[PDB]
Amino acid sequence: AMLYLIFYDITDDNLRNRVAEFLKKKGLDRIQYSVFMGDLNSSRLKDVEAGLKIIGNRKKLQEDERFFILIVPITENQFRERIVIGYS
Amino acid sequence: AMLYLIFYDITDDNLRNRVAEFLKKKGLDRIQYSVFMGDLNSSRLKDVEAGLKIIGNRKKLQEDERFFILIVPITENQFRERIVIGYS
Repeated sequence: AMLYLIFYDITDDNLRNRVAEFLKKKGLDRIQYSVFMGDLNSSRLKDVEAGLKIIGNRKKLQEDERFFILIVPITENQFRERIVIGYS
Repeated sequence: AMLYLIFYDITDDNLRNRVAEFLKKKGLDRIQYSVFMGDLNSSRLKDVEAGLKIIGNRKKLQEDERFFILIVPITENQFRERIVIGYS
């Protein structure tokens, strides 16, 4: 299994909570309000993709609404080399 | 230079626009409302980190406010293997 980083930008609170709940249930580690990470083999990755697509199987309602999920393979080393910036 | 993915979750519109403007000026490619990518050597990465920290050199004002920036090294292959999910 490769490791994946999953980031999302979902303006609708209910859809956003649905995504967070789904990703938690599939076993991914939450690392920020809208970021998860974890290992996914082919089967589990397919299941994740398919379920996220169901949550997104919607039309947008207001022009400023966003629903975006990016899933990218990374390595544990790359993650250890991350830079995180927050409020001072 | 390594490639980097930069994701952010910034609830304050003015700080968010300041970050987007800064990253555009430093030459990164915008790939989503709150995501950029591009190559950064040591010097340029340091300059990016330092400027983002200045924008974040704030205290939080409301409990729901967020300011989070994640910078992660990735490869062009990993990026080509990304999965993107939006509205159907």
